[PDB]
Amino acid sequence: GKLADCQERDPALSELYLVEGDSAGGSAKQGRNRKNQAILPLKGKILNVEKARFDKMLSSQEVATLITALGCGIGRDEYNPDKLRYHSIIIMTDADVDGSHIRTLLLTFFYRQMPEIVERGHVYIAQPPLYKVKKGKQEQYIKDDEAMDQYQISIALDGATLHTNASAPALAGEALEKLVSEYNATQKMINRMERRYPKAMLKELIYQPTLTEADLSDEQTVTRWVNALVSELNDKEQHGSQWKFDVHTNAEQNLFEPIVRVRTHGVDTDYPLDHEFITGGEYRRICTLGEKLRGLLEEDAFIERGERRQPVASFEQALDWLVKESRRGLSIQRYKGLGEMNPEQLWETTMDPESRRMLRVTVKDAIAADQLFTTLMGDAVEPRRAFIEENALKAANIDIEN
Amino acid sequence: GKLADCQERDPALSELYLVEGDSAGGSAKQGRNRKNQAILPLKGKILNVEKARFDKMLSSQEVATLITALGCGIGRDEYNPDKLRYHSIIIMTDADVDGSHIRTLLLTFFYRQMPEIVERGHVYIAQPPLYKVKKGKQEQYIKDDEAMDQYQISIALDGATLHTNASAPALAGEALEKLVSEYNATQKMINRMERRYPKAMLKELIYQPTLTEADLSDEQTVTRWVNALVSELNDKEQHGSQWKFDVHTNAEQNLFEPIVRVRTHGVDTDYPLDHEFITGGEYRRICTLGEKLRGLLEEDAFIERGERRQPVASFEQALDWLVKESRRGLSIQRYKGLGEMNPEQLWETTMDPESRRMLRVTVKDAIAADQLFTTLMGDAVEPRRAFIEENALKAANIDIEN
Amino acid sequence: ITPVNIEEELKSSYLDYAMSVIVGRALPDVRDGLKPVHRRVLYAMNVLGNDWNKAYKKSARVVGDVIGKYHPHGDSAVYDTIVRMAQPFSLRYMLVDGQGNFGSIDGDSAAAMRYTEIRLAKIAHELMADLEKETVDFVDNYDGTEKIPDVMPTKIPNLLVNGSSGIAVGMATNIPPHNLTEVINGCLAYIDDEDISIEGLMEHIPGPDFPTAAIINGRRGIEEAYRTGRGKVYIRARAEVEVDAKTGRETIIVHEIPYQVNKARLIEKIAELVKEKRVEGISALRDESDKDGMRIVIEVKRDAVGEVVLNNLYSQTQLQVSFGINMVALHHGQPKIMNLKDIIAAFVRHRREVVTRRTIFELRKARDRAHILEALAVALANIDPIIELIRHAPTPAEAKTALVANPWQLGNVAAMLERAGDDAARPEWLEPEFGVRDGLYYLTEQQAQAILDLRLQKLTGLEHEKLLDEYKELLDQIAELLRILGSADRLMEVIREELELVREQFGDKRRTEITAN
Amino acid sequence: ITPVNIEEELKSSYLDYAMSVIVGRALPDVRDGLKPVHRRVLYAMNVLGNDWNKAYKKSARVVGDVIGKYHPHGDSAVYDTIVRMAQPFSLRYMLVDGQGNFGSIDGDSAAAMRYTEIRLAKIAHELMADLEKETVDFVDNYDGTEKIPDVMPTKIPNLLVNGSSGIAVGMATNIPPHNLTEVINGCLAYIDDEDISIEGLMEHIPGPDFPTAAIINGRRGIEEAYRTGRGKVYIRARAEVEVDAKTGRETIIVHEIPYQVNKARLIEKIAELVKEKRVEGISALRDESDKDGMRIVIEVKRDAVGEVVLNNLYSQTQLQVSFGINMVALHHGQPKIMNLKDIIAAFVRHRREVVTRRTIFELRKARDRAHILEALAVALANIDPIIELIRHAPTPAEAKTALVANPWQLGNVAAMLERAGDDAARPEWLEPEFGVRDGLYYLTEQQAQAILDLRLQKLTGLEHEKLLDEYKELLDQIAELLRILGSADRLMEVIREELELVREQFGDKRRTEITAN
DNA sequence: AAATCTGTGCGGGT
DNA sequence: AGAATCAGGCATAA
DNA sequence: AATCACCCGCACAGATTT
DNA sequence: GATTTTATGCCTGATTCT
Ligand SMILES: COc1c(NC(=O)c2ccc(NC(=O)c3ccc(NC(=O)[C@H](Cc4c[nH]nn4)NC(=O)c4ccc(NC(=O)c5ccc6cc(O)ccc6c5)cc4)cn3)c(OCCN)c2O)ccc(C(=O)O)c1O
Ligand SMILES: [Mg+2]
Ligand SMILES: [Mg+2]
Repeated sequence: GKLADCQERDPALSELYLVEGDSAGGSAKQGRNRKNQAILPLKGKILNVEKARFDKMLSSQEVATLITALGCGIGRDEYNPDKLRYHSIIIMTDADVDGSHIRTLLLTFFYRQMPEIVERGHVYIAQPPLYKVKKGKQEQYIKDDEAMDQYQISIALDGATLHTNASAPALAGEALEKLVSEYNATQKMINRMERRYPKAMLKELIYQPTLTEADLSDEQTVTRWVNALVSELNDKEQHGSQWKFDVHTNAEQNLFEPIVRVRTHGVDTDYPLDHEFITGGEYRRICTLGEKLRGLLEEDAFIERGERRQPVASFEQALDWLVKESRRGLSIQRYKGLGEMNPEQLWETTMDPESRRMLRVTVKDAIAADQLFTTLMGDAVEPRRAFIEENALKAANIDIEN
Repeated sequence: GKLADCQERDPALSELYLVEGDSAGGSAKQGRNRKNQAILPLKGKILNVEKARFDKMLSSQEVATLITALGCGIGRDEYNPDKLRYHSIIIMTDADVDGSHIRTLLLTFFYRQMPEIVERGHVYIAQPPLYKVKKGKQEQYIKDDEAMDQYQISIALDGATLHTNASAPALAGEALEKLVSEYNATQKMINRMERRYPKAMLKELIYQPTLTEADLSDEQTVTRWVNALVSELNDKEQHGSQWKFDVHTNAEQNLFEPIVRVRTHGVDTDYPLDHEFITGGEYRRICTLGEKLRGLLEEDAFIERGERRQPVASFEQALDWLVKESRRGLSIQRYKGLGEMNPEQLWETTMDPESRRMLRVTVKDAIAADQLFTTLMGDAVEPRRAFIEENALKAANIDIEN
Repeated sequence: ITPVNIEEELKSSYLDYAMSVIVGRALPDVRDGLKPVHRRVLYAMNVLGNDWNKAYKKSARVVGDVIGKYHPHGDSAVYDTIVRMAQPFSLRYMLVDGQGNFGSIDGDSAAAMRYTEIRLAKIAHELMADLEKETVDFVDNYDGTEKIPDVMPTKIPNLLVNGSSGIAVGMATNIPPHNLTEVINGCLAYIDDEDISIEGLMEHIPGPDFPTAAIINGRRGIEEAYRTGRGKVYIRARAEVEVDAKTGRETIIVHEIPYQVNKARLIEKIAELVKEKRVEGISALRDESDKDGMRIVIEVKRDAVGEVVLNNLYSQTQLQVSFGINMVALHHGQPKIMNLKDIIAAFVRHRREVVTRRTIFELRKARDRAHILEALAVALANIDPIIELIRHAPTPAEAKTALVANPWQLGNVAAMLERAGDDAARPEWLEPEFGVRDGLYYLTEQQAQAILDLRLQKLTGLEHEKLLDEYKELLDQIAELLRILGSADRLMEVIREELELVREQFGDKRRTEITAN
Repeated sequence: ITPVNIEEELKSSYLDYAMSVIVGRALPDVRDGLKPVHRRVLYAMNVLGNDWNKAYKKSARVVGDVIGKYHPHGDSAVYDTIVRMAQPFSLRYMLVDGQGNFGSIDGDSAAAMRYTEIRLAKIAHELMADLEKETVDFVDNYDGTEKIPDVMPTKIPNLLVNGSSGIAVGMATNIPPHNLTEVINGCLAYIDDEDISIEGLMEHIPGPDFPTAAIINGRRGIEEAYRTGRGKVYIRARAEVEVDAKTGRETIIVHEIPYQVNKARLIEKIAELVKEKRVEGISALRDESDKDGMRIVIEVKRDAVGEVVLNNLYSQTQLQVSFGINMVALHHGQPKIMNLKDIIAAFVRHRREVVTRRTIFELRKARDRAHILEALAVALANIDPIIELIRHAPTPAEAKTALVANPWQLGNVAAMLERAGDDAARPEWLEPEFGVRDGLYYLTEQQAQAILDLRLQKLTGLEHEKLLDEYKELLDQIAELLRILGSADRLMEVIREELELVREQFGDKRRTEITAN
């Protein structure tokens, strides 16, 4: 039944794998350690034992083969966890949403049918990589997008990068890296809140000074700030946008109601700013970063890149040029799935006992886990819909601003 | 198991079809009269019973299924043609060489294993079409290539085409049709003798005046004739070849022959127009056609196509222009196989009792048929090779050409 | 090795999968009513130049191109998606023109990829109209190597006319088809009065219109669905009872069946029911549909009445079906339950945006062309000094520098250059230094290069006049485009004209009959 | 229902099938040694621009293009044909460079079409050299829409180099590989002397040369095959006996195996033979072939003798095989049995034809270009009258008629034309009326049109000098081409130079060792 | 004799 | 002891 | 060359239990 | 993503008759 059993008959040093698909199963069979490892490919999605009746579980072929392979019994008055084979169990599914779904199905099966196996800690999860980077001599694998971004940033600032501001200063490493990291963090904070405001306004307000509410007044001071902002926004346009502004008062503070129009005859009629926004911490950190980010460049300025020099303004394009220089001799490959990887890659990346990485599954609380399983994997649609709605993007819009 | 039975139970009004391929069988099963028609798809090529043994004939799957479907016995002391199901059998294979090979294999099986079935006349052959032509409103199916040529000729001369010689005559159909048919026949005759003469030499002779061998004798006009022929050949030569002439008076009638140097950089010894060529009827019909194809076109001439006009100066140019105009709003579909046809087309073409067309297979001589089967399908290579060589291109040299 | 709790892994994985499926596979977009797979297939077929008046292509070519380039999923699903759009009995207005064995109403099968051919339909070119004029946005593919549209610049109300059906995690969508003329009339009525109520819209749109031309039995579910977005209707077949006198025989002839029903299953179910004696009065059953229409014949016994058995069949078998209308769609990347007015408003706003972007692009192109023609016309009026300067120069670069160095007098062509409305035909990116100065012209680098590319053929009179004619035409076009961008009323006139043209081109007649109980 | 005789149907059907298989499926062409499927695959890969220094493409795309355009047959046959050309252990000189898993010598099988990629090899571009200069004839494809070459203008002796194998109706063909340098030396020797006998040729071509580097045993069969065209040879494996003293026990090491032999089947057959006590003195068997090379180890019993068991292995096992040489090929569309000299002569004649046609095409192009260059120079000589005449032209046609119907003064350019006299550069199709007559040039219609399409940019000095340089070099090119066409020894010199260049570029060493019994 | 329970199929995915 | 007969292997096609 | 056995949600006959 | 045995001719080895 597609099972390539191992030779080690002692059930204290064996391993078992549950590979997704047929090509990946064949590659694993080619690249395995023949001594104490076994391969059990799964062709497609398996039954959901939470919903299905007990009769159909025995009729299903996949779960029947899995139960036979494990060696333990099934059902009350027959289960016996002592008689176990393959003390180590690894999932090793793909790195996309369907792989996660299959993983959840397998976890539900194991937790509902064999609580003792999960409690004792015999179930593990593998972690194959996603990207492969090659740079002539330096080549390696990178997992997840965040690590790829970190690697790209590190390679961009791998030596050199002496920012000549006026005559000859030198941040020299740590200061520049800290500034870039803070700028990236603020960029991410801006992107997550991108829905509620335009990108241009948030990108431009950082350069502007603080609101200066201390000297604010109903006339001759409230208008100047908004007029300066609208002037600095209007002179940077490429899509036929237009910015207009107005202010109002409510006997406590003078609030702003800026408006913008682009490729539409309609108008939002308000992008209000009042005490609530300035009191928030997001604008505080924006101004904190903007304090360092000012017009520090003099008439002469450049970056002492490796055998290169690009004297220009608009440091964003300077960073883009640095990235282009970094990516000049870099090649990237993005694996589509486990089928792409040849047996040697699978052996050295996930199945090697001395260089693999895995995760152990354990249970913290029993009642909470049971309630979660009943809520998600049950056959009551309304609780599942409510749970998905509650953890939707509305709850993701965290206003901690830190 | 790969057999769609018919509901009719009387074994004198049913039929059986032996379709080639699985997709063709699937298409045919939908578009058929379910009452009294059955289908039996064939996946590929089938066993050759002439070379195989009886045990292997019983062992094979396709022939066993066919024997069970027919219902009669197999081998001596079991065969009984009276207990026959499906009193009509139709082959209906594809329209290419592989279809012909499978047809020959099926005929060999039927004749060798069931002589009475073939003798009594229970075997038929179907004739599916090849081309489908639509011209906006009209639509029709055309079999093979010759019918396509006839259809093209008819469409080209379909209305208008009132050829104007000097001011406004009108050939008006039949004369033009006869001239076109004679020209096509002469071209067909010329195209099949490319080995014995160059094409250009044969083409050039039709427009020149008749040699008039009766009154030539020894007037020494052959020199001017061959010189004019060579000059005309070299006037419009556009491939780098050159021509020369040689003459002699070994007999009372002076003889001449050309020498041609062609792109191969080797010069042929000669292409002598001996007594056979001048005395042959081929030259007589060429001269007869050339008599009608002299310089009939005047200084100004044109072709009167429907709501169109274009000056012309040669018969070939006029024919080409007419053919090009005829292909304006014409749509042609070519069937690569039976799998390209939807069920409605198959029904209306090959399976409709009141519009289909078939051929009945019959035996004329027994000993001749047996000798032919033994020679062609037997396991003696040398007689088959000798037979193929005898009917090869050496026997294709037919001197009639009519 | 590092421990991880089961609850966190389960929560993260299942939420990720659900969020991917909700906005990735099932629900359609309200503006154009297409799922991602349909949009990718249509864009791939459009890039290949597989027009509606050209030769066919094999299905394997298109499926392989789609899988390799844009859509990284299985091939069977993509081929089934392509096959469904070419069936006359699945979509009210087909979007693909097919050739081969694509199946029949019996739901038998369809031929494999290597035995069929396809191309775009004539109506589909309306969905992708003005795609090259920067009318919509583009997004990267699954690996940052290609660009795919974010939404098509549709001109047909695709969602209403073709309907929708989809299953997701936690929700589902089901919307029936409609007729094009009624929807266009409703849209025009909405444009004429923006505060229109549901009744005014339903005066033009009585109800759905299925491809198979069944009978709708009821009038309350349609109103409930159009008012709240959820409802239920009953679709009934078409049948009648006829008497031929003689021996008082009665036979039932069935012509039209409901929507999404397999005929063979219905026939075999009726046969099974009469075999088990669950239905009394049925003697014989036959099917006689052949190339002209659908006919099912049922002969009843002489000791029974046709009406009772007909009503029993309606109550028991699949001759009457229930359709549940439930309108769910993506508004701004979030599922939402909508009604008729919301969909109409969304379509109108989409049209306004598309027309505005198209107008801006056309204005930019016209200004650039007018700018080039100004320099060409100025150069053509000073031929002798220009050719003398070119001849004396040793290199083209030196000639270009010499041309750009000094100004050029306007000459006799100053009448039309100064007749323009100041900056009507002046590109924005051009600096104020260049252009028509006080009595003299200053050339740019690209203008000089265009002058150097002029051929000797242009010195003829007709070629001299054609440039002036084109210049005046471009000035008129620029004025018209500026006037369109000016007010907010001309835009509605353009939209109404386009809608009326579409209605006149692709209109058709009604099929389904709506009747009371 | 027209009756038909069984005999005529059988005869016509079988004759048609046999002729089609003989002349269209199995046997190769003597001039280039490629079956029709190979030629079609190479042409399809060349038209797509899948060169040897570009990115790869998937196998499915190429296979689909070949099937759709040129080859109306299935996919498995085409894919297997493509796969077999990329295996280093099948062809002596590979024609396709493949990336993926194309099998291995152990007995594995290649992956599916969807998982592999291919492109052309460097040597393949030699087969299709000078294909665009009208060197070979083109024929219609099956549907009468496209054109396919009748034969490639090859530059490599592919038939002898790569061999062939095929089964037809009534006959079969089987030819082994050879070494490139030996074949080129034989061709050069034949060119030097056309009366060379087989004894002279065999000094330069000792015998076959397989990819796997086996041993060839005996020498009479090779001579008989090359003299008459039919023969037999014996291929023996390479093995040796090694003893490391100490225990004094020997082992048999096998490094190489014959041509077309599976390693796994050989090993399992040996295991089955030694299991049943059919071969005595064999204790253990092992395989250690990996990365570095091939090694098979056989440990014999202590009291046995290695030589006796080694000799028995050749008699019984598959370490020695018999190869039957049988040369059959198409000469002029008919099968024929060949020998070495006939193949060499056919290749030489093909090369002569190709070079002659190429030279004719080049001469025509050179004359045609020189005509227009003369026209442009004469026009530039008199620029001011030309522009003055053009300025008074109502339309281009009137200007062209004015230019055509008038003589022109040569001016200072006539001296250059003194080198072009004697009708050296005049096109053959040109009439004697045009051209220089009495020191005054005469223009034609096309020359006038070329003058009218002249840009101002070419009025500078450097652009004027470039035309003179181009004309001067074109005169020398025309003279060289005429001299090449004027004699027969120059053709052989060119052919010898090409052969020597090919030998230097693609030459390599020998692998197989030939020994006597 | 009212109320729970068990199956089938529509259209894009392993 | 030696003729006779039966299979499997190679490369493009259903 | 079309077919295999599971996930997701909604509405509906005929089959089991109170 | 992977799924059957046939034709055609020249060599061999294993096996069967007189
Ligand atoms: C020959 O045709 C031609 C052409 N040709 C073409 O133009 C052509 C061109 C291109 C391609 N293709 C490709 O380039 C490509 C590229 C990439 C891929 N993908 C992959 O590699 C990846 C790997 C991977 C990722 N992760 N792990 N592995 N696969 C997958 O993600 C993947 C997807 C799905 C599945 N399983 C299922 O869904 C499935 C189902 C049922 C189940 C049932 C069960 O019970 C259980 C399970 C089941 C599972 C498993 C894995 C694939 N193809 C092509 O191939 C076929 C296109 N259809 C072409 O034919 C043209 C003209 C003609 C003519 O006649 O003119 C013609 O004849
Ligand atoms: Mg995946
Ligand atoms: Mg065929």
